[PDB]
Amino acid sequence: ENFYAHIFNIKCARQFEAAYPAPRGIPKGKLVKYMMGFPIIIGVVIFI
Amino acid sequence: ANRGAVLKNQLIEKEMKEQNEQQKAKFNDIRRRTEAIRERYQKQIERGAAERDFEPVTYGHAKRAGDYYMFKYDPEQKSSATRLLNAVVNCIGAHTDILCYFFAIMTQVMTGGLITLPLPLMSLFWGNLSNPRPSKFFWVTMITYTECVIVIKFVCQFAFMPYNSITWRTEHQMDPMSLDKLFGVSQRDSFALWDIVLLFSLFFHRYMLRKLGLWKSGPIGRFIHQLFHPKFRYIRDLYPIMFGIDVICFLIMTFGYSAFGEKASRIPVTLVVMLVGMTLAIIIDRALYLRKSVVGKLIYQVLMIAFLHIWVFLVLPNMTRRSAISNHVAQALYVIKSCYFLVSAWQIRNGYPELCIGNLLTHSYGMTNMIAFKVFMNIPFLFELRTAIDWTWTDTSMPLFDFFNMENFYAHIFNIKCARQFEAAYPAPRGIPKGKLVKYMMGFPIIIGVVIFI
Amino acid sequence: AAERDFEPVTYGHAKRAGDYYMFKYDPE
Amino acid sequence: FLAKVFKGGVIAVYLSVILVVGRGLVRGIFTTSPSTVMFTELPNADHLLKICLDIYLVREAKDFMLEQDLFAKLIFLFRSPATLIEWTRMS
Amino acid sequence: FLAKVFKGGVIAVYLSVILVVGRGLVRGIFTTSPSTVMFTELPNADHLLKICLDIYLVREAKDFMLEQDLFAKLIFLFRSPATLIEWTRMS
Repeated sequence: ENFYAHIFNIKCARQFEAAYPAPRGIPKGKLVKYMMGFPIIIGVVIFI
Repeated sequence: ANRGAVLKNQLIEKEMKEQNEQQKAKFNDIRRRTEAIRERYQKQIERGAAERDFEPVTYGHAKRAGDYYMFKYDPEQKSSATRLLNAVVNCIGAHTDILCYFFAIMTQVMTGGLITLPLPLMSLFWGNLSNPRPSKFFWVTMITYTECVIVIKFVCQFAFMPYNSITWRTEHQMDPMSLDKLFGVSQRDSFALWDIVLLFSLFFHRYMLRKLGLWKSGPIGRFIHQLFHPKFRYIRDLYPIMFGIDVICFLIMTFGYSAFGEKASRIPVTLVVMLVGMTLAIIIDRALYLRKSVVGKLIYQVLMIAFLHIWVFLVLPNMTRRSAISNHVAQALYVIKSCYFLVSAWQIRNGYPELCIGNLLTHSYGMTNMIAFKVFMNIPFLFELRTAIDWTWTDTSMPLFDFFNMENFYAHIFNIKCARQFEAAYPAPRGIPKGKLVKYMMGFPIIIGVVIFI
Repeated sequence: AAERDFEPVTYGHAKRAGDYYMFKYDPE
Repeated sequence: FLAKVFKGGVIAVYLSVILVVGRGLVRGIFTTSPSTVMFTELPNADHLLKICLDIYLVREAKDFMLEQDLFAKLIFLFRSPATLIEWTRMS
Repeated sequence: FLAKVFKGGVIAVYLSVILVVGRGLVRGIFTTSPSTVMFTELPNADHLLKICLDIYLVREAKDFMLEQDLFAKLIFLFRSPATLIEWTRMS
């Protein structure tokens, strides 16, 4: 059961990655960095 | 011999010149190193062009393009005391400029009020940011205002002032915002010394510049242009000094909590709100340093210094119901943060280095680096925050979790390398059994600690 | 003797001298 | 209700709980051990998923003789890393 | 202040905290799992450190094209143990 869980999770992650293509080595945009970085720092500070 | 200083100018334009040469080298090697590995890669794909499968298009296919083919290659009169005395004398002679600023800051700290405040304001606004050796009028105006303030304090220190009487002092001994305390002049029964020290240090600086010979449309625009575009500049990194200063500032800020309160047993919400503000300031400073924004740092410094002066000297006594003179913890806090402001202003004045580093914990591989890295990683909620701010305010080509994985891999590799270096530093005997003394003093402590813990 | 590299001198070099060559024999 | 034995009290348990949450909960899901990356970064899990679906199907079909053999095959695939990377190759 | 519900009380929490500290904190940091020893006992990490410094340098030099390739190389090196031990060989 654990092996099947791991394999299914890996397959679903691969399918999600294939569904949303990534650019050919283009640096990540500023907006995705902003709303992926600010929430983490804000949550960590709030928790502390 | 007043002329004999202008020749120094030539060696100055030699000094930067030679360091410029190093900059050239510090560029050229990179422009080779990178292309070098590219050539190696250009070899590998040429060697195994009949073995590889699929073509990497997306980033996910790029991460998992590794195969065996790319790894199919071999990896290959004279005394020490005299020297120290000369060094310290030279340091004092070259740093009277910052010594005067420190003295002005101190005399503001221990003569708290609105009568001396122009001295720190001018020191930390005009002269400190003046890139090309602040002119004579700057020193002259601090001279004039210094005798003005000392004369005013002396004449207001007479006994026939209404506020100097015993009854008035008794009636207004507990109010933190009394008129005399607000103006900065009061009884001061002990002494007044550091004003004299500052005045004489400033006169000594004037004499030193006179000996050296530097005594003799849109002025603000000209000043800004001179500050932003200096004809002579250096390349130095001082961010770790600022980090040490503001971390010890945070430590003295969080250890002393009753000084910012007052019963007084309850911790007020103001403490935590300012604490969160300080943490946000640390994060903002890290982001500004990482992004290399001189204008942003200048604006941040100006707003921060104005806010701190207003806060400490106006509203902190309002909450704490204590005089600013008797708040020694806040005094030390202000002194430390003023030193940080001096360092940051120096960094802004001399510009930013073009090349940063990965971290100042892996340049050398020794016991000190091992201990520092271990204590940095062991403390929780510190590696995560830094590793998020990285990739939050820098440009990369990998997602957040990939950046985390790369940082973890680098941490592990550096730890293994430093352990190997330490082992090589201290050789081990050729299979000789371990000595009794090392066994004793490595075994008894463990058993004693375990028994004590149980 | 024609495959091994380096000579173990210190304890660290002796603990990490594992190579394939000494495993090239049947366990029985 | 203050002064509830404030002799190095609530601050100690607060620090302990902060440390335990930081070390155990957030750190484990936050980063990954270098041993795990060998298994998480498979570029194509189609073959492994097919094998697991096939073992489920043969168990359903009441053919327990081949279920053990398929489980042994999966165990050997997960044991040897060279066979794993060879079997997981894209396309 | 005794008799604060001494019905199998403080001794139970004391035993629980002793057990959790012994099992979680000291045991994990004191000994190592047999899976970890294959990564910890590298005899020479010079090549891996050089690769990591190289990827840091190429990231700094604004050449993100090669950063992904170097990261893929590092991932493959950390995946296959035979390539890892071959690459880690002393001298």
